[PDB]
Amino acid sequence: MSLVYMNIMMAFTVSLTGLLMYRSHLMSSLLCLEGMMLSLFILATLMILNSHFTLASMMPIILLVFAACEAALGLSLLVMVSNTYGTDYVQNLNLLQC
Amino acid sequence: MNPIILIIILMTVMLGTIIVMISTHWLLIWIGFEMNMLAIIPIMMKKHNPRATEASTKYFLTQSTASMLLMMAIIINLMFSGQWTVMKLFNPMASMLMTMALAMKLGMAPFHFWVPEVTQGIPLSSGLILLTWQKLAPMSVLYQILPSINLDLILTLSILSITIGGWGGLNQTQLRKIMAYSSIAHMGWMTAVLLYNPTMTLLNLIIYIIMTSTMFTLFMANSTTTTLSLSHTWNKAPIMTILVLITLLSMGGLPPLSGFMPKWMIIQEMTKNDSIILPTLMAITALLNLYFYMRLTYSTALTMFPSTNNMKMKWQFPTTKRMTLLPTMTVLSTMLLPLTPILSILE
Amino acid sequence: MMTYIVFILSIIFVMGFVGFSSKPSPIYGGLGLIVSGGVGCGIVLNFGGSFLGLMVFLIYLGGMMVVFGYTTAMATEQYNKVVLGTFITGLLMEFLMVYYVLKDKEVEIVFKFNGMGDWVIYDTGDSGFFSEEAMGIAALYSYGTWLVIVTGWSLLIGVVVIMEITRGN
Amino acid sequence: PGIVELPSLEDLKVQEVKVSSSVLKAAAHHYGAQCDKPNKEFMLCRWEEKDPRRCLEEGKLVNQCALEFFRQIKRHCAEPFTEYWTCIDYSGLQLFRRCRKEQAQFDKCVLDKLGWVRPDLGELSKVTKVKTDRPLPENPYHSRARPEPNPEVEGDLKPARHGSRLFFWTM
Amino acid sequence: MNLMITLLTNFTLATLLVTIAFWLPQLNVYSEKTSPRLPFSMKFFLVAITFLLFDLEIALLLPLPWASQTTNLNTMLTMALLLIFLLAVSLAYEWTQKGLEWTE
Amino acid sequence: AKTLLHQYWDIPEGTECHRKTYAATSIGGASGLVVSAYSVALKTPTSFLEGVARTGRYTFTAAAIGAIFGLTSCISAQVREKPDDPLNYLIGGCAGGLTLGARTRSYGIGAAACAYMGLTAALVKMGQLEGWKVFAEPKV
Amino acid sequence: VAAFLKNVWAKEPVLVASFAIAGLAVILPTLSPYTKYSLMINRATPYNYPVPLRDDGNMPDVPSHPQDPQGPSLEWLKRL
Amino acid sequence: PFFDVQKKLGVDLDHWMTIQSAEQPHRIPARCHAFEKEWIECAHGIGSIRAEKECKIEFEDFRECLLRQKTMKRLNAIKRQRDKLIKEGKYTPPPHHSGQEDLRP
Amino acid sequence: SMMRWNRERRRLQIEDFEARIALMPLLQAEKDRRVLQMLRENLEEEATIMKDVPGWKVGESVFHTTRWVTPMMGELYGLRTGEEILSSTYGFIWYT
Ligand SMILES: CCCCCCCCCCCCCCCCCC(=O)OC[C@H](COP(=O)([O-])OC[C@H](O)COP(=O)([O-])OC[C@H](COC(=O)CCCCCCCCCCCCCCCCC)OC(=O)CCCCCCCCCCCCCCCCC)OC(=O)CCCCCCCCCCCCCCCCC
Ligand SMILES: CCCCCCCCCCCCCCCCCC(=O)OC[C@H](COP(=O)(O)OCCN)OC(=O)CCCCCCCCCCCCCCCCC
Repeated sequence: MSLVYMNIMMAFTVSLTGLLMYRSHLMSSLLCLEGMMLSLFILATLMILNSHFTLASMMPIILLVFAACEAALGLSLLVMVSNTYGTDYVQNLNLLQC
Repeated sequence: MNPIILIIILMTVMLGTIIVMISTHWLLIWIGFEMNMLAIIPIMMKKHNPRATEASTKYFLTQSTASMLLMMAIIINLMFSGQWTVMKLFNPMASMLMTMALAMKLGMAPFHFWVPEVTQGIPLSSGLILLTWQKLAPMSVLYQILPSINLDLILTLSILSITIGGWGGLNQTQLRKIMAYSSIAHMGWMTAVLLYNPTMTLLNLIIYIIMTSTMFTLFMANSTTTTLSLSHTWNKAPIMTILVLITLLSMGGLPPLSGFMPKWMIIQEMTKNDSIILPTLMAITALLNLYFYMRLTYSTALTMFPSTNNMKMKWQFPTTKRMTLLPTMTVLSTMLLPLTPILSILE
Repeated sequence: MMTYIVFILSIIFVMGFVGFSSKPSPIYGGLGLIVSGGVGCGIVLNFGGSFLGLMVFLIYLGGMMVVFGYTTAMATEQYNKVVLGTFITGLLMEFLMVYYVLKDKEVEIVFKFNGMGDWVIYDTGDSGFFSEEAMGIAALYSYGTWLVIVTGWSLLIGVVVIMEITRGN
Repeated sequence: PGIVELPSLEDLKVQEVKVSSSVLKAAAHHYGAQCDKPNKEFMLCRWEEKDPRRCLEEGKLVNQCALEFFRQIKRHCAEPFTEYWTCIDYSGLQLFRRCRKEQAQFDKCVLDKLGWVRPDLGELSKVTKVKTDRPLPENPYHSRARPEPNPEVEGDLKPARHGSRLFFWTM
Repeated sequence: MNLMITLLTNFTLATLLVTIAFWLPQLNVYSEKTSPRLPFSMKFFLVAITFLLFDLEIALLLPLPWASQTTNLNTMLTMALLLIFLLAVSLAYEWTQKGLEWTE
Repeated sequence: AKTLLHQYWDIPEGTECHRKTYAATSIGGASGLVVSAYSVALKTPTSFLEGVARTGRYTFTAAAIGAIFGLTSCISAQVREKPDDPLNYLIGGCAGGLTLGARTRSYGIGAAACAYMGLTAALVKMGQLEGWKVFAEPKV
Repeated sequence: VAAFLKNVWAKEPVLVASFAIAGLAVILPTLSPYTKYSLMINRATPYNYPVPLRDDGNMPDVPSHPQDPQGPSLEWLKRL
Repeated sequence: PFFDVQKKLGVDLDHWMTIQSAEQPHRIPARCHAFEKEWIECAHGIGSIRAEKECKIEFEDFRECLLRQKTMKRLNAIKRQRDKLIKEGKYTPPPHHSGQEDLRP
Repeated sequence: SMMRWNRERRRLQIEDFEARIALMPLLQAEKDRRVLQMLRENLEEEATIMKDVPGWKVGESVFHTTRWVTPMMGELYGLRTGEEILSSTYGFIWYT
């Protein structure tokens, strides 16, 4: 198929493996999650413009709106975590081992 | 929380699950999962303690990762099929991604690693919603995509779920972690029979929802979250120890109780398809589940652990808690095995 | 060279994702996602998605990454071997992919991909006095009634949800 | 699969309308009024055959009728037409509203010398009917034989023989 | 193409003026001047999230000048007034539960 | 790692000993790499050297189990001249069990691994004989 | 109801103007005589090509030429 | 649990965005409208098991319309043979493939 | 004022659209002969190029149907120079 689809899929896998490998922060995890959303947006848009399927032109906007509301919800969870522990470090979220 | 806002948020959870159930378009499936997650986050943060914020954060991360993999599977479906119908998937990579995403949304092993943490972190009512109502939408999608699910993948996920949910509860004393590992093992039972007969999947789902709803309602009616706090139930309300006894002996798959019905019908539909080793290992691994259930019954009903002196004040007060459908859910979770061919209503 | 412009922007897109996914800090991670959103917007604009690329710049980069940098400023102090090593690992893997698909005009990472530029797959017609993508987005109100109902309800519920869970009571 | 069957280069040679888009836009309404019938035969052949290789003679009749249209303009009303399309050609969006006096000159000379009436608002957008002599295309999508459907259910629904037949449940 | 030339020209002029503003006052070698978490507000985050969600509702509202050209005007007018009504209901709920307070 | 099992099982029993030994060694080494990857996944080692030490230790342990399993089974199939016989894989399974007891530095773990892994390898041989399906394709 | 309306117009005139303008926007297109002409102009805007019909022999309402009398007309739009 | 409420109540909630051959705004066809219509009218009602084997040809034509893999492979072959013949000096491009021929209309 | 002027602008838009309607048959005939010219040129050059390749059918359609498929951008402008390629394939997008 098209060559750009390989690159957008590989960008999704890069932000996947970044989201699937935490370093220290939770904000870096949310940035990798929204990079995954960005690659979904681009790849869906290239398919829909590529096929001239008219009605699905409203699909990437709905993807954007729902996952940005999801991003706001995750930022609110991050705010509550950082207010509890002082930092957004994921190693402070460890009380559920016992 | 405001009771009006609580009712509107619970209707939004139910509405997201219904939007996954009824819709024919993949974007509406993804919208239904987004609505479900977005509305169930405040139910987990009802009490506003740091364990609920931790549990809601871990739940958010896992369900968000699953929702992004789900939309990636939908996008590769639009690549290789040019359409959006919720049916079989037209690519094995999209099938693998969607099976992983739905296994993460269920919390099946090896993506099980959020379920006991999030279940312990949140209250018993929100844990009841998480372990019963949230299993409806991904099993609906798995019911809808079963002509394209890879068999080796779903059976690997199922046996890994059953074994890990068996060995998980053997080390536990907290009741919510026990119910969560029970959930992992029972979702393994449900998806092991999916590509053979999904009517038995729906049967196992309904019987498991009834039994888990019974156990969480008993835990809310006794306000017990540990094994050792559940132990004092014989000195407070002795009928509750009988009910947790019959319900835990049901959930282990012991005849003549109706928790034997799902796994027996699953073995009955897997031996038809010339699989003998796999339901044998499933049935033998269910003894671990039954072992920590028997641990709970020894601690609660079959023996009498020592109580304290302040129990004498609680002798003077009745249960004012709304034990909603607890006799109904108790009778359905134990005495339903003579009505076993009622499973044809799920065909 | 100029016929490969969407491919060049997609390679810049992957390089930016390898950049912020290495995660040096959420500050520079946000900057890398901003640069990546800009070049992916360029990718969208070069197929004819003018409204959707301006939706990138106006909604994604315009509100959401603003809220991410706003929260990064407010919930993190003001600013390695592993970061730069994983960065050069991702850069070498992506340039080896580029080298393979430019020397063979064919590659198979997971699926098979053509090595020519993606100008080949375009249509040879016109859309008249309208844009097809603009009229499909205008169809959100006439044809997309239920989609508007569930999206507006999810946003209303989202306002309710954030006001409940950030209250702390 | 099959070799695609293209027409030759001699099947595609026709005397072109080598005028600009503002020239075509200036006499567009008189072109729609006067060159109605072969244009509509062509667009009906084009939406029914769904193949431009089945439409070459109709396109050649379109080109011949357009050439005769502009030759009939050029012999009688060349200078008001040139005055009109130059003023149409000046504008970037090529507005009709900017050039109403040159339009009045051109329409006046055309009605006086050629008898052509410029159509009213609404007329060129009408769905007309076309009398063709070619047969209707029996399968323009070249659709092959459809698969036969699964057999439907029939008969009165009798009870289940000896109940559920589930191991020992006699009902 | 002309847009890309214009963007590169604007970026080049901006970068050239930044280079002048940092390097031209480094010509005149001056003296060597040797002499010698943050507090969190919830209201800043709530105004940022309220902006984000209202901007998403704006993202729904932006194709209205194109939506007015439709043939299904009863449905289009209904869903247009319904989206602006849900934006107003979000604003009213943001009002009454003390969300717009001390940054009103 | 499916083609590893393909290039293991297709070879007749008691014919080519070094190739079967290396095929089972590769199967064991791949499974040990999987166990090592999950062990360094869920549990963080104290450094890089301790992590690659645990990785190499588990990988060589499972590779030695696979090597001595395939070697003992092929030598037993040669000295007994019964190629489609589960006692050969029973002796191979007990040899792999004694190997695991040697690697884990304990005798009772070796005896239990002898018994259970020998019965497991016998069951795998009988599944190869009668065609037993663990991931059975849906037919009804 | 008029004392409260004067009270809220004295206290909060911005919100009174807001709810009044929004109320007119809700209820007024159902009462306007020109709401019909919005539909009639939007459906009579020719974005596509008017693909003609094969003349079978009995279509008296479909014209054969644009300047024929029968067919849909836009005299109402020229006049209003 | 596909509770088909849209067919029970007779509402069109999401059937319209489902396929490319549905009713589009201003009658815009997709790039593979005919192929998708042929595959859908092939596979309608016969079930998915019979559609995997009895509608293979329409589905392969429709997938090759969507992704254009055989088309781009054939164009790669023609262009690679062309560049190889320019490399060998056995071919020269015609004036209608060099930009010196004053295009048709 | 906006009522009178937008009604007049809708009338002018309908006039412009009818000019487009009246011109579309000539432009459609030109477009048909355009794409058939370019495909016949590509076919004759495929015949004069693909002779050294063993087992090459010139003009073999990759679709099993014998229906006319709309020509792709690479099918028309694949053998032509990159200037005409860019002028056809990004010319409208890059136009100002
Ligand atoms: C004109 C209009 C008026 C006409 C009037 C006509 C009727 C006049 C009499 C009025 C009363 C009618 C009562 C029902 C009809 C007779 C049903 C019957 O006996 O079926 C024989 C049935 C099969 O034997 P059969 O010789 O082949 O059939 C003779 C007839 O053809 C049986 O007919 P069939 O072939 O059509 O039977 C169909 C099928 C035949 O059965 C089968 O195909 C076999 C499968 C049956 C279920 C097996 C499940 C096994 C696993 C779970 C075990 C659970 C634990 C066992 C009990 C623990 C303690 C509670 O039945 C079932 O599958 C139904 C499920 C079992 C319920 C049986 C009816 C109970 C009604 C009273 C309930 C009171 C509580 C009883 C205890 C609860 C457990 C039953 O026997 C059993 O299944 C044995 C279990 C006990 C049955 C209950 C006996 C009914 C009377 C009990 C009075 C004493 C209650 C003491 C207090 C409560 C307990 C502490
Ligand atoms: C049905 C029509 C469409 C309705 C939906 C669309 C509305 C569009 C405008 C968007 C408005 C969004 C925000 C609305 C919030 C309302 C709640 C509110 O503000 O209550 C508080 C306010 C008193 O303000 P306070 O708390 O003191 O704040 C300090 C500021 N000095 O309380 C008040 O001042 C009382 C406010 C309510 C009374 C206003 C009445 C206006 C009546 C005008 C004539 C009738 C209009 C037709 C509609 C019927 C209205 C009942």
